[PDB]
Amino acid sequence: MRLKSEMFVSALIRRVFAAGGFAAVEKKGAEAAGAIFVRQRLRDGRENLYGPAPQSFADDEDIMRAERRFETRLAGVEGEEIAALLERERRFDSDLWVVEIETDEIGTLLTLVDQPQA
Repeated sequence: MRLKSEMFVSALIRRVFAAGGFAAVEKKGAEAAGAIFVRQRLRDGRENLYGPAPQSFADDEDIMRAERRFETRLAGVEGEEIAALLERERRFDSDLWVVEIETDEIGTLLTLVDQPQA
């Protein structure tokens, strides 16, 4: 669905609970035009990071006129690595959100340009 940043984070949480996993909005930024950085928590002991992909936004139309897909920032890393990048991204643009999702799988509950199609 083509929706806002605030509406995406809330909907993402319902996707992970539909897969049996968990989610919660940690950081809050801009509701409409904001960035979204989600950390997947593998019960294996590892964590991932996701962010807004390079969308083909025709003079920033596709930000709120098209479904901007996500990408994988980090994968098979730890929580220090996650917060270390969230540190870099907040510095330049604190309008990012952070959602902790605790799940095994990602593709069903968040689609990525980095990760392959189902």
